[PDB]
Amino acid sequence: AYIPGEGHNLQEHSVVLIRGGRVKDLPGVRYHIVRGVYDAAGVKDRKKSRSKYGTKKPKEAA
Amino acid sequence: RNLSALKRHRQSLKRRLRNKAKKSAIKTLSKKAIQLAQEGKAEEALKIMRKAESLIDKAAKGSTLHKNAAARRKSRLMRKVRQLLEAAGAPLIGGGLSA
Amino acid sequence: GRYIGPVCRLCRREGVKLYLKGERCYSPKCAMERRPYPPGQHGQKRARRPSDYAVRLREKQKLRRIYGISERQFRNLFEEASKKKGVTGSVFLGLLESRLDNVVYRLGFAVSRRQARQLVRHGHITVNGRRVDLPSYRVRPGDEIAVAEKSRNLELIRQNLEAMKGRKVGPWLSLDVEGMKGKFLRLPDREDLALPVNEQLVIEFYSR
Amino acid sequence: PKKVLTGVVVSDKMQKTVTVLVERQFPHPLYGKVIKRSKKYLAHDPEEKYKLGDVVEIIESRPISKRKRFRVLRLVESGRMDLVEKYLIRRQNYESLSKR
Amino acid sequence: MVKIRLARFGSKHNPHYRIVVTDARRKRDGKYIEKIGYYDPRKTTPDWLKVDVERARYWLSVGAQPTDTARRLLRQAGVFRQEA
RNA sequence: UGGAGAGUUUGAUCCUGGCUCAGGGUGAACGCUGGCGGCGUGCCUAAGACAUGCAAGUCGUGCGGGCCGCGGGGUUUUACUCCGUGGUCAGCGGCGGACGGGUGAGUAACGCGUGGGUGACCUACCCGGAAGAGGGGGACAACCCGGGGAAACUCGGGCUAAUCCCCCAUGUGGACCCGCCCCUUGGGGUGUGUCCAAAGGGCUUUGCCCGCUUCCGGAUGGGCCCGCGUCCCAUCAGCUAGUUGGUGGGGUAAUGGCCCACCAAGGCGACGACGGGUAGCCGGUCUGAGAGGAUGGCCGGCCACAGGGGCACUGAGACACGGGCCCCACUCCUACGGGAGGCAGCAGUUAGGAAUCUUCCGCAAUGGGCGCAAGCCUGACGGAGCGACGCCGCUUGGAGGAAGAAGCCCUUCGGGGUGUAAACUCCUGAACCCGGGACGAAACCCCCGAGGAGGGGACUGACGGUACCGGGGUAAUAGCGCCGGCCAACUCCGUGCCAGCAGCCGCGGUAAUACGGAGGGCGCGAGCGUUACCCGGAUUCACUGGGCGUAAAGGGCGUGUAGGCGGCCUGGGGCGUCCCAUGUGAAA
Repeated sequence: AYIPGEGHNLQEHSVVLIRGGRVKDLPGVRYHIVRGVYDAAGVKDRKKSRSKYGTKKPKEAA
Repeated sequence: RNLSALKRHRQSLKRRLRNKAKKSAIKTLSKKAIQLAQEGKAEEALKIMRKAESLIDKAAKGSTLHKNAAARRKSRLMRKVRQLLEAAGAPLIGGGLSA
Repeated sequence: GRYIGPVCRLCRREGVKLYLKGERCYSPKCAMERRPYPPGQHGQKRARRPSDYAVRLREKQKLRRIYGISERQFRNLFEEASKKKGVTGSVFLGLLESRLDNVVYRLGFAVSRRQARQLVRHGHITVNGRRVDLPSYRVRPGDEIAVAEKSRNLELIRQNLEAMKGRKVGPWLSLDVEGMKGKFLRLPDREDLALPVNEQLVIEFYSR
Repeated sequence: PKKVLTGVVVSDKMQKTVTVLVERQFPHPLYGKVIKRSKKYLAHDPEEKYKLGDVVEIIESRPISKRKRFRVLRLVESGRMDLVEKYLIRRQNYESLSKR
Repeated sequence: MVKIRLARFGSKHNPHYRIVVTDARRKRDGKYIEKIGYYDPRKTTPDWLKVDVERARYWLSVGAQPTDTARRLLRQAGVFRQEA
């Protein structure tokens, strides 16, 4: 299981949501991780791929 | 806890009782009949085939042997007598017996 | 929700206006004549070679954009268009035009799409006895669009009908500024309503 | 009604009952060409009268025994030694296909 | 036992029953031997009623039984009437 | 009335071709955002185990009784009893429990779709038809006497009734038997001899209602049987001694070895037998121009299962989900002597999984079971609740509005953009306030006639005062993928083969249009992306619609079996084939 890229913590449980999709990297990359799940909740500050990259609605209060 | 499916098994026990006794009597009377007829006397076993006939009706009427079944028993029973009468005997008297 | 807001931003987007908003986007600009061309920081920075399929997508938009309806339902009544019988393209057009809201607009009760569909959803339209909100409710030959009784005493309705008198209605659109009505007569064709749009492009596109 | 079919008598070897090679053919629900097919049936002969070949019209009747379905009501031809020959050539082939 | 009954179809809050003969066992919105009529107690269409009294006379004359809403339907469709 | 292709193999072209994408869907799931309403849909996993509440009852027009109640009859009155008796509890008795109902485990099946045979058959609660309902007898409850025990319930004794069980009857008829006429698989009649009936209850009583006896005919469902089609592995090649067949028995409603006995060697197989993996089947469903592929959940039909297995019983019907017996586990109650239980019924707990809901209302409508009716059970059904899971409709506004403010993105300092968008303007008027207010249901029922047809009046709403009609009126949620070619849309800083995106090719190795940020714009919008599963493009298992000189591929070559197919001509056949009549193909 890979991950959704930048901004991780994960340590060793997380419930990494086995997903699915290799690339030209890590002879596997099948069954990814999701953030949000039971751990990770995305990049500390993300402004796009918040469909996996955790972050809710950047409510910058202004 | 409560369900009158106990009614079922009670009355049903009584009905099984009915079937048991009556059907049993049927089988045994049939057997005495074939015994006597096998010997070479007939007449008594034809009054016993009379009694038998009445009995197989008692079957037919009830929930024991249903109509056609009782009929089949009647038939086979009457059939076997005739042939095994001729065998060393001489069919003289007749009730369910036809000349 | 049906887009709304900065609208004739769409007008400039096509490169060809669509009245969309009356009194202004009909006056000396549908955001056009001021500065007519597709918006954004780019816009006036040399056009390209948009592919056939792509200018076709644009055409499909274009068409759905003049018909102030979600491309959702543009599509929906396109499925219904390819469903039953009728000259696919031109009949699809007439099927779009035969909708209560632009019936009310082209009648002249309203001054463009936004206003039209608003008034229509406001059930100010009595067709054959009943006021009907239901903007995407298409009428039938022999029916007639009317307006409510207290709605005879409405400001810009009166003003619309005032500036309307003299402006001859569509051929299938029967006017009636006396009985306060509008007979939905026959079923119009491309030569009854001409808008910068190709029917077969919408077919070919949607009917991939 | 009561479905019938003619058929080449195979094996008289059973007492008062013979087998019958019945035959049909039909095209292909996705491949044109008509295909020829075999299907054996039970030829019922209370008074043993049919032998090696005797093509007869045969009749599906009341369940006679274990798979003892079909019967006979009329003959057609006899001495089908050629057909029965081919049948037995197939049987030869069956006794000519060993995996052990 | 063969009875004549009603099988409602439609949706949630747009009733319309199928006036239809069937056997006792046959469930409601299920299967029927033969269909003869329709009845919608809602009254939104002037065609809220239809009775195929011909085959109804068949079923009645061949050993079947009616229902209650039937009772209404029969007394209101000449199914009962004997003219004279 | 129905067919779009594209990227990726080179220096460059072409061909074969694989991968990938654009696409459509779903009982979805996941993350991000989330307003109103309609119809749908909702354990896709462990056929893993369940607390509790309900789901099959009903009938006094079969019968006796308990005992609560009352006028109160009898007893002069008494103890109290005792006649009528609403009741009320069980019992004996009667009908449903075999329908309603859920899952899919098994099952590759005469199970299912399908076409018929039954001269091999059953069919109750019902419509017609015929002969009718003579007389007598016995036994057990409930109840009264005693016991065991925690209960479960269990043991014995003593009585009463019956639409409870028998007895010789009465015998149109039905049943068998041996003959006989017609038939032709056991179809119908007929000559001889024997067997069978019946239940009575009600009342406006001399008549009917409800039921009963004997048969025939239909209405209706199924039993058996064949025809036919029915996943895959040939690295599953042989299989079989109840085995193939008969005679003679037994059994079922009945054909047949399904089982007894006795017996002659046969019964299937490359038309893929045997084996084993896998699987409910269908009317249908999604996709593709189509051929077809895949699929079968809500619904409708057929099957099968009842914690696993055996098993009978009862009966019109069962091997019987809320009936019985036993083995197996498994869990629970106890005083540990003993005993109980099955949510694959319905709501609800728990194991399980990324995920599949309320421990709700009414029998008012329909439908089922029972009752002469009044009526009664019905978690069937008919209604609200919850979840954007699906599809549909819908408000967040209209209209004036700047050479265009400022706020922020960009710059060659001239400005460009954002955007009529905003603000200011007037207009309407979701939400919401008051008022009235539904259809969904008129039959059943009593009454005139006769209890028939017909006629009249009257009773009957769970939703909910919700829908909707009238008036008063507030501008009142906006998100999700993207902007390297397929695929529509670029500018600015950072980041510097690092952090990283990626379905394909790949992109960054210190000026990235692919990362990441910010303005803008592409798409869609109460929704958008992601993954998974399925059909397509894939003409990429090619029948339409392919191929084997060198890309993947002739068997090293001759032989021959079966099989495949076949020269000219006449005529007979009418099997394949073609034509119209015609049965069915339900409903949806």
